[PDB]
Amino acid sequence: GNTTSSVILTNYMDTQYYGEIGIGTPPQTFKVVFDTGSSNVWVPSSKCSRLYTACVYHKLFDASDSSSYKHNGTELTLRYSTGTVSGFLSQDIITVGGITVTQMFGEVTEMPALPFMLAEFDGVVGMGFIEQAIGRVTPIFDNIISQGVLKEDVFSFYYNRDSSLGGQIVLGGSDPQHYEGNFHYINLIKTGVWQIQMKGVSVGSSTLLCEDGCLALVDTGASYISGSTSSIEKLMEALGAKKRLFDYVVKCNEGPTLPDISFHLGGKEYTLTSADYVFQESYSSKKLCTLAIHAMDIPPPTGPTWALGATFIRKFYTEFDRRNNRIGFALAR
Ligand SMILES: CCCCNC(=O)[C@H](C)CC(O)[C@@H](N)C[C@H](C)COC(=O)c1cn(Cc2ccccc2)c2ccccc12
Repeated sequence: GNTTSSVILTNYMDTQYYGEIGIGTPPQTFKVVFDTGSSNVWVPSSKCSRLYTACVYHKLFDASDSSSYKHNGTELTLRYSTGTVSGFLSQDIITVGGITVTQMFGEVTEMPALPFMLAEFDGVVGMGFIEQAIGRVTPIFDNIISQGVLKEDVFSFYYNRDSSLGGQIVLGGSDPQHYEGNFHYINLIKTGVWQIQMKGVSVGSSTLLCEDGCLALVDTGASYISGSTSSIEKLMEALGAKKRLFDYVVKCNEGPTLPDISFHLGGKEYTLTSADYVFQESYSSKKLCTLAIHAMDIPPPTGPTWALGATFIRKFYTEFDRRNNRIGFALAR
């Protein structure tokens, strides 16, 4: 059909990128992460007991103030890699930058403080495929596409390096003010998942890893690059990084020395120098700069998989293509 719209997103410290949807008539503004790993939409419920302190610190959806809410009620539990939330389903109209769509979503009734006491976004909007939607709630993008409004059945991510605009999603296309050189499309390995095949991680000069072909979720709703705790440990052993429990660290003076590491995603040799993966908070002899790669064991479901999160999407503009079932990366301007 023809139209494109775009969601500007705010960037919080290169670790949280969230935009804004409005649910209801009148609209109730919510901050959300637009994440390609999940496929359901949820937001905190006014009904959340505020004995969950993530609920007494976030926007809550009040359906009694919405004229257009159509009550449904089926329980829902989203078990994400990092934490879980449960609640029930509701339906109201959600507005995703310009396009308005009736949508089934979750009003979360239970929301752990860890980690959601530290999340600057209030909800999640999944850009995944229906194969992952808990409870087969038709996901907002298959809904927008039914409007017939978009030019192209695609969406693209720009995640800025921060301090200017924080990032941008374009629904319906991709915006060449933000990428240079031209695209490199890798096809999806099955439909249902923004998943692709990866065959080789190389620390410095020589393939230490995934030499026999691994997978990679390309995950916009993840701050880091991650591999399973084995693949990560040998990468980290090699770099010389230590574990301060949730992350690996390095003595900051070494940071600007750490080898370029490269991802050989189907076709090309996508490659991050040590600016790209190290948070250079300083350049001291001793103090510790965290690295932007985490171990994360994504569960059997999809797989154990490497998740290419926001450390990678900020170096290469990601176009997610549903019409031809493939992902394409090209360089960020
Ligand atoms: C549809 C459910 C079944 C699939 N579930 C999964 O396991 C997938 C892999 C989960 C997945 O996308 C995760 N990678 C992210 C998760 C949805 C997003 O929620 C999060 O836990 C968070 C994600 N962030 C950081 C973040 C925020 C915005 C953009 C990038 C990264 C948080 C910060 C503080 C607190 C919680 C989170």
